[PDB]
Amino acid sequence: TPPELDPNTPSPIFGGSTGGLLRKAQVEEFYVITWDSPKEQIFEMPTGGAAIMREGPNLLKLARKEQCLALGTRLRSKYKIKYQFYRVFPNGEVQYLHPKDGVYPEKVNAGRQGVGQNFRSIGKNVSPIEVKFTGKQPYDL
Amino acid sequence: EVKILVDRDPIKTSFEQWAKPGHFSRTIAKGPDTTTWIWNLHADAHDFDSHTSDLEEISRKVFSAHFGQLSIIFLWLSGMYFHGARFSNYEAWLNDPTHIKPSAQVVWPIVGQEILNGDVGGGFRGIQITSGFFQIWRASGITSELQLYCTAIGALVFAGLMLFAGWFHYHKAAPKLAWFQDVESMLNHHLAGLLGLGSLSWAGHQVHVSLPINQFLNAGVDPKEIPLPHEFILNRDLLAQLYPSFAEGATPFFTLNWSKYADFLTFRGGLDPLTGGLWLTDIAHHHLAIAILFLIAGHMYRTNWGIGHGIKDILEAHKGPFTGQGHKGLYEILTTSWHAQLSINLAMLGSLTIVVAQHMYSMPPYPYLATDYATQLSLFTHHMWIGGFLIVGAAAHAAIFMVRDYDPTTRYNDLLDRVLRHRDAIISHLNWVCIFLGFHSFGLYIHNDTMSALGRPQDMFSDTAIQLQPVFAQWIQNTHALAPGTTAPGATASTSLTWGGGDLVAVGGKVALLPIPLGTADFLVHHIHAFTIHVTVLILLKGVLFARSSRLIPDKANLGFRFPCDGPGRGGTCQVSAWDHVFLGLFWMYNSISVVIFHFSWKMQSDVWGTINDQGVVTHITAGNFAQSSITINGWLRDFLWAQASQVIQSYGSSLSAYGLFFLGAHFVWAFSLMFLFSGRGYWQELIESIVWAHNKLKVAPATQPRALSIVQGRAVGVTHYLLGGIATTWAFFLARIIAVG
Amino acid sequence: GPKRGAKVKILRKESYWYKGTGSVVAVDQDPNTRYPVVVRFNKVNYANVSTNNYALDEIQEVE
Amino acid sequence: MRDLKTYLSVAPVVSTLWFGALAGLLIEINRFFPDALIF
Amino acid sequence: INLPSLFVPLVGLLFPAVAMASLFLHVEK
Amino acid sequence: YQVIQPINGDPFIGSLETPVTSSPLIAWYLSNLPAYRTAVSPLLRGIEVGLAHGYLLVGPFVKAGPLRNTEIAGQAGSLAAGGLVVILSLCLTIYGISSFNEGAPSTAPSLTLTGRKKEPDQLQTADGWAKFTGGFFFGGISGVIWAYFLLYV
Amino acid sequence: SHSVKIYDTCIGCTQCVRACPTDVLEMIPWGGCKAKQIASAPRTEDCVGCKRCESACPTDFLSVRVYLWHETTRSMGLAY
Amino acid sequence: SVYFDLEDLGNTTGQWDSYGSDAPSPYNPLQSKLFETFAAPFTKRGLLLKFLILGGGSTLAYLSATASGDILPITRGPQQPPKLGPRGKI
Ligand code: CLA
Ligand code: CLA
Ligand code: CLA
Ligand code: CLA
Ligand code: CLA
Ligand code: CLA
Repeated sequence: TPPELDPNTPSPIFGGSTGGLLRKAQVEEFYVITWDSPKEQIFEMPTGGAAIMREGPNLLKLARKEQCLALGTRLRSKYKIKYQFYRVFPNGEVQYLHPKDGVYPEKVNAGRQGVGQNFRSIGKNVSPIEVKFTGKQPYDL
Repeated sequence: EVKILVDRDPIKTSFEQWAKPGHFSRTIAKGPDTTTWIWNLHADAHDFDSHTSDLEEISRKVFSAHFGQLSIIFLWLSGMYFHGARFSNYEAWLNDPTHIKPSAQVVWPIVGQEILNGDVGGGFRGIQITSGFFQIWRASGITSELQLYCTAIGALVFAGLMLFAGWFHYHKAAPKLAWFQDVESMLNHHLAGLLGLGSLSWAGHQVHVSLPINQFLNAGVDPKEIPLPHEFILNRDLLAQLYPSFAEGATPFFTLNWSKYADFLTFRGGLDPLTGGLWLTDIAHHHLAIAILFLIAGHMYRTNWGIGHGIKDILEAHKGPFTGQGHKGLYEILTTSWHAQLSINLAMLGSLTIVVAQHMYSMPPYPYLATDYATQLSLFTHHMWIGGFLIVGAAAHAAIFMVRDYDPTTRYNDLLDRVLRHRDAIISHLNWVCIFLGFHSFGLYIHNDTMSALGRPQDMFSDTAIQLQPVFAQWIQNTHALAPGTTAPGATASTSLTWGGGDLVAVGGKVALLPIPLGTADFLVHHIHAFTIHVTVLILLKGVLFARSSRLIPDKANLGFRFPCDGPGRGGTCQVSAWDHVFLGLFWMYNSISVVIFHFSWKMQSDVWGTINDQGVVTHITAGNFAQSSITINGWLRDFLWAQASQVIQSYGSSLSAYGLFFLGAHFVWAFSLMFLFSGRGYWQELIESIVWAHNKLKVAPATQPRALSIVQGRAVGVTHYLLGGIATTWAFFLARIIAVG
Repeated sequence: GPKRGAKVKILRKESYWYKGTGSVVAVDQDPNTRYPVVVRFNKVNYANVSTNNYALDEIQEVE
Repeated sequence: MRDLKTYLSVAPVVSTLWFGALAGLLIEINRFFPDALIF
Repeated sequence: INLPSLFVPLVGLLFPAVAMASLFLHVEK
Repeated sequence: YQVIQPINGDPFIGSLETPVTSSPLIAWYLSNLPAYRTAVSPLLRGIEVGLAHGYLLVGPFVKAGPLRNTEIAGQAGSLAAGGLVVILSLCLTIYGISSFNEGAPSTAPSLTLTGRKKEPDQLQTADGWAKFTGGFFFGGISGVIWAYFLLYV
Repeated sequence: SHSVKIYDTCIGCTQCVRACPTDVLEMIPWGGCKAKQIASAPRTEDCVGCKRCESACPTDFLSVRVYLWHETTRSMGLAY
Repeated sequence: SVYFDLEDLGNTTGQWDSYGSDAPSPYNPLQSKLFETFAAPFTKRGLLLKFLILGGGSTLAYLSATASGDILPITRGPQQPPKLGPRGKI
């Protein structure tokens, strides 16, 4: 399945705060979260203060991914509304982040390959002396 | 339509809930699996918000709770009066206030504690009290132990009535939410009925009982020989002998010839030379005027008739270009959230207790109070502490509102939102001003210490080197001293002797009050005060403004008001909760108040208190060393702490020995807090694992699994023992010092 | 494996109830289940949990 | 009444009464046999 | 007293300046 | 009408537009400061900045220093001011060496408030910062000397 | 970045995944437990190391483990 | 009415010059030449660093080694007779 496209949709109503983007957005990376609201309504900003989401498509730029998943969590939990978010680099490149494969990570979905899964109980990790002078950790085996 | 709204029998009265610990919480009611349960039971006992979502039930709970508190206080007053009647030297003290030490506690003779019953005078052996009850009782016109007994009985009765009122207004007739929400009516009744009629009727007691009996006492007549208070009401001839105005009855009052009442309603100011206290005539007039003011003030808000303001209207009327909607929405917030109210009221009540401390030192309202240095020092310190604590509480509950009750989707306010939108600027600015203040106050002290150590006193900041005069405060002093002649013609003297100009009031050979000089040292300490207060504000305000979210923790609000952290991630997020900000703010409040009470103690012992010789030679307790000694940390270390701790450290074998014991005990508890503050519960849990093993080996392991305290409780225990320790230390120090050299 | 309600000793070293005894609730018959032996304990762990899954070599039927 | 008795049997009340009784005992003993340094 | 007037400001002012600048540049690279 | 608005219209950039931040008087004032002369040689900027700073620096050293009450007050104070000028020049120098590589281009903004492109400040380059520091040293010492002259000669 | 590992004592209650504030974990098909699923950590570059996941895990001992490792601007939770 | 543009990431992230003015040099041309010729030696950061360190150290050493007794009490030395120690020790 192909990821969601990212157009220029209007941003929520807000008078502006001091909790928004900084130089990190300019030099390193920032983030963008989009959602579709049934009506105009008030929501609390992750960066502090109250804003108004418009009806239809909404696009909000945040400084951290955690802020994005926080806002999105509040959207899905309180306003019963689906959301997505991407990471954006200064060169213009956009990386689709969440939800990765179109399905929320809470519920299982075929197609996902395991990462960092050790097929052994945690107590069966080797002692540090077993990995001395190697680059390996007892949990990397 | 403001009216009496009440539900009948909301809760059945039964001991069934008494036999079920933690009934208020579904979690705690299930019982203990670990020992943690126990602590929780006490931690959430009065957190009614975590009990129910219903604002009404919470409101009822707080109402009856308040009744319980008032009951306790009445029982306390009852105790004080009863001990003043049965176990004291009060009458003897009345006979000779200047050479008898106030005592109203005696100890039983076991294990040698009998030594605590010291020679307080009046042919009595006991513990010298510093609460100041004797001067109050003298001011109220009380002369016998019988009257104290009667007041005790009255207070006990009132305790019963308050308790019954609690039970009644919780179990039998519990007010509706609309009733509690009638804020216009509550404000009216509290302004006019409580304060107004309070000071009015008190002015009644003062004019009919206090003034005459005190006039007699001051005349010198034996207390037993003084006419009983009821006689001054029955026989107007006596009052007429004392104040001829009463010969014309209440006629000059209604005929607007108020000038005729200048006999007992004066406006002299200053202090009565033969008592060292404010003029009781001035006090009676004060309470009368205050009564009028509050009485008319209690008719401001609209209730059941057209006249009167609406709070919401006044709020919604105030909105500017900088603030947009202004104070709109605040009425709804302040009529649905107990925590916001508690915040405001704690801040203001604390501030009030502070102003009470200052005003009571500088304008002694009770007879023979200013020369009872022990009592004055005690009162100042006490009320200062109470104030600081209440203020920190204001921060706590502000934050608690911020987490639990704030909801911008249903109860929005523009001012709060705008505050939240530039919180970074506010906190950063407070930060900077704190660093600046710290440098330019403490740095002056370190500068002085260094110059003094290097043999360069001419390079210090002092009155004899680089001067830093409190010009503004000096100007205010001069202005207030010259006021009686210019801007307050009807006033005879100044409102306080402490102003830059004036004479000197002494009683019984001791200095009551004199003009307080302000120099470089005072500039220094005042800026220290500004610094410490600013830091405390920084911590607390940062705590409440970032209680909901930060760039670090975007969803902090969901973690609650009180939680240890959000893990070692993000570099480490310990103490991010607003509760932890209350926790740090407590330490800083302790710091500030400590340096404040040290300031008061040293200044009073150095430039004010002391004995006065004939021809006017004043010898102060520490001989005016403040101006030269308080400009270095070493000066406080040696001339204040080291020098004055003498009395406490050699108090053994005397009646003041309990203060030595408490000195050591407080030091101990203080150090003991550091174990909790410096450590963490993981270590303690593992140690507990080993000990539990040992208990299992001998079949004595408890079913309620021994658990280390939570992180938060570790912090709470820490700060509690820290405060108790430090404060009790300064307590013992102060009391032993001032009782021995006073 | 052991029966239901059987008193077993815990052999998993990293367990809160290691070297202690618990009671068997149910054993999963699915051979793909890595830890079938469901055990319940008299005392809760540091996570307020009173039940845990173990393998056949992590329990020892005793009495 | 049974509930009240149960309440009186709760840990803090039991402790107050027990340590109250102990305090009374030790006090009276130290009043009758005072200044004991031996035995 | 001759040498100390030379060596003291040398070790107390010049040396720590040189060292701090050097370490700064080293750590920033 | 309202007074406070989002920074340059963007409500999600971490700042606000107030009379303090953006009003004609302050804007004109700051834009005419040697630091914001974004189109002129950093050398001259450095000369101005250093001149002003050394000049002000002479003041507090002379009156507050250890030799304030001696016939050798001005010499001592001015010398100390020159010393701080040297030290700050050293600070500026190491800042330049550490922050900018000789190859790296300007890190200054390349846009205006309106959003049009413009030539980035050459103050944020290695050569530019080196020139600025030279100017701060020259102008600094010169300012100290000038102030000392006005005060004691 | 921090390191996050899942062990086969996992019973797939999904509690850890819905506890992560930065979307690091997810559930994948598996046959080792009745829930027919196991946790996984494909996005530890966004991991901050708060350990909410570990606090959410029911198993004894933990089936999810977070070893704080190399420190980055994302793992430090910085927004500047 | 939007604030997101991939082609213009500059305006998107507020990378603006708030107070930088494109105005030409307002300075004195003669003074400009004066400074551009006389302040030039200090515009090489390595050479400037070496000069400030070595020169600064040299100056400090000069004023230190030749400090008068009327300025520094440490160079003037003791002028009063020495006092005896606590236990009759020199
Ligand atoms: C806060 C107020 C207060 C405080 C701090 C004190 C403190 C004191 N009083 Mg005072 N007293 C007070 C109010 C107070 N009193 C009031 C309002 C009255 C009028 C009734 C009195 C009448 C009074 C008298 C006549 C005497 C004192 C005495 C004393 C001293 C010794 C107390 C003692 O050993 O009791 C005795 C100890 C006990 C009774 C211990 C029993 C505790 C039980 C076992 C606890 C059980 C728990 C249970 C829940 C509590 C009962 C609840 C009840 C509803 C059933 C002590 C300084 C004595 C004194 O000063 O001698 C020189 C003394 O003779 N008091
Ligand atoms: C006298 C008979 C009586 C009986 C049988 C009850 C029974 C009940 N009350 Mg009621 N109530 C009463 C009188 C009574 N009350 C009085 C006199 C008041 C006014 C204070 C109230 C006001 C009131 C409120 C506000 C609430 C109750 C509640 C309850 C129910 C649960 C309370 C409980 O079990 O904890 C028993 C509590 C204790 C055993 C502790 C007593 C705490 C004392 C009073 C505080 C003062 C102690 C003081 C600080 C001493 C410390 C000394 C030193 C160690 C520091 C229970 C049905 C609660 C309820 O219904 O919840 C749904 C509830 O919220 N009552
Ligand atoms: C105006 C009075 C007032 C009232 C009605 C409240 C009410 C409340 N506070 Mg607040 N608060 C206040 C003032 C007040 N506070 C002040 C002055 C401070 C500064 C210290 C605070 C700081 C504060 C914090 C940090 C917290 C609260 C919390 C609460 C809530 C739970 C309280 C509870 O159940 O604890 C039960 C009561 C106790 C456990 C009492 C024990 C306290 C110590 C151990 C006693 C100190 C020792 C004593 C001085 C001497 C001991 C002698 C001897 C026994 C050794 C409750 C709504 C809590 C909350 O969660 O709110 C939602 C919370 O976390 N308050
Ligand atoms: C190694 C131990 C040691 C210590 C603690 C001191 C301490 C002192 N020396 Mg002495 N010095 C030492 C060895 C030491 N010296 C030796 C071996 C010589 C013979 C070369 C000298 C020659 C000397 C002279 C001529 C003078 C001092 C002076 C002083 C005083 C001022 C500091 C100073 O400027 O000296 C500077 C010290 C040197 C130039 C010699 C040290 C060179 C060695 C070989 C290298 C040291 C590197 C060091 C370990 C690095 C540490 C920093 C690093 C960890 C970051 C100070 C009390 C001054 C004084 O007495 O004023 C009253 C002074 O005028 N020292
Ligand atoms: C440990 C090494 C060290 C040494 C040798 C000195 C020496 C001195 N300090 Mg101290 N100082 C130090 C560390 C040191 N400081 C530290 C660590 C602190 C912070 C705690 C201070 C805080 C301090 C203050 C606040 C003051 C001093 C002052 C002084 C001067 C004494 C006053 C005087 O009458 O001189 C006579 C001084 C003059 C006549 C003017 C000096 C002009 C200098 C010599 C020109 C040097 C120029 C050159 C470019 C310096 C570059 C050095 C760099 C490249 C390494 C003296 C030169 C006083 C001062 O500087 O007076 C101006 C002074 O007010 N110091
Ligand atoms: C933090 C408080 C503080 C203050 C105000 C002072 C002040 C002073 N110290 Mg002291 N000193 C301090 C702490 C302080 N010290 C501490 C903690 C120590 C122990 C380490 C010392 C150790 C020490 C020594 C050994 C000596 C001094 C000396 C001095 C004097 C000269 C200092 C100097 O030459 O600096 C230069 C001054 C400046 C560079 C001023 C800069 C600040 C300006 C005003 C900033 C302006 C910003 C502006 C208002 C913002 C708006 C800008 C806009 C208008 C454009 C001066 C009175 C010397 C002396 O002899 O005193 C008599 C001296 O020998 N100090």
